[PDB]
Amino acid sequence: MQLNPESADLRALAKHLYDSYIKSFPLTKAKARAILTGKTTDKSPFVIYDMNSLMMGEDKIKFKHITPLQEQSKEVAIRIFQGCQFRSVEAVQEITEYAKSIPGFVNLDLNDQVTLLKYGVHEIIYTMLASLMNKDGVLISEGQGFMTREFLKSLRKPFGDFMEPKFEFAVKFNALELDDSDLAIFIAVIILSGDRPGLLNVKPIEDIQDNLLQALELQLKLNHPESSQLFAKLLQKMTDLRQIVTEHVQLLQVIKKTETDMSLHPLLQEIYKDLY
Amino acid sequence: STNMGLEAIIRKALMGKYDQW
Ligand SMILES: *c1ccc([N+](=O)[O-])cc1C(=O)Nc1ccc2oc(-c3ccc(CC)cc3)nc2c1
Ligand SMILES: [Ca+2]
Repeated sequence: MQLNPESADLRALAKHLYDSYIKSFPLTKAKARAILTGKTTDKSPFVIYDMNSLMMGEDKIKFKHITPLQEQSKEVAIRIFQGCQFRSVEAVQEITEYAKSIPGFVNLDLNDQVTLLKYGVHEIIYTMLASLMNKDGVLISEGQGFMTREFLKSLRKPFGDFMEPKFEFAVKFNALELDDSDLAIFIAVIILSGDRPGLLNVKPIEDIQDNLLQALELQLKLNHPESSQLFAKLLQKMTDLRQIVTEHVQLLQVIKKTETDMSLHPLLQEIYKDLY
Repeated sequence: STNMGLEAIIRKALMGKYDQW
């Protein structure tokens, strides 16, 4: 590895991506981890860890003696997915803003820009979701709440199975200790994916992605002396992010053919809307 | 379009002015 015009160009691109990442994403990983590790002394989320803590606060004591509504699994799942999609609007807008700062992206056919983002955002939302997760739980209600992993896992099927594979992913992804500067390039690589269905012009997307991959390679070597195959491990995380998205799409096919009746407390329905 | 909601948000953000796209 040498310091040469090619390396300096790849560093200039990493710095450009980091600067537009900071402008695009007000909730950075650093800010997420500071909330999860106590540091933000004025940002102290309430922990929801059981049915009692779910219904603490005057606001919520009134669902303690409400009588559980029977509904189809199907209808409860779809209402949750309608809500978390609606609540993703800021993330989608921020990712779109970020994509426009990737050199070459706004020169692509505008329909290809829409295709890259309408598939890419879901993998980047799960990347952001990892930032909100530790082994114990996940930040909810714009960082004011913390829903426990084991409480989510305890809920009746299929809901109790929705989040555990995202936790399994997050604790392993988070163990790589990427920072915001690593993530800026990671996310750019995901967005400039030449394999998205329905792309008109694949080659110019692959040309930008090849340059982003070289910038990621150099970034990880300079930023992570402790992990010599971090680049290969991150390329495998990109596969894992696609598999989680595919699992959502498949589960939705499966739930849509079920006619199971069940209840889910309205306050648990509300919390699932903050997830993905 | 089964994804017209998501596509619209992306399109408005790409084109610049929410109210015109
Ligand atoms: C929302 C809240 C909670 C949960 N949960 O699992 O607990 C899930 C959601 C949710 O709707 N998530 C989700 C995941 C992945 C998705 O991928 C899409 C999608 C992919 C591709 C296209 C074609 C352009 C459109 C949508 N939507 C997803 C929703
Ligand atoms: Ca209109």
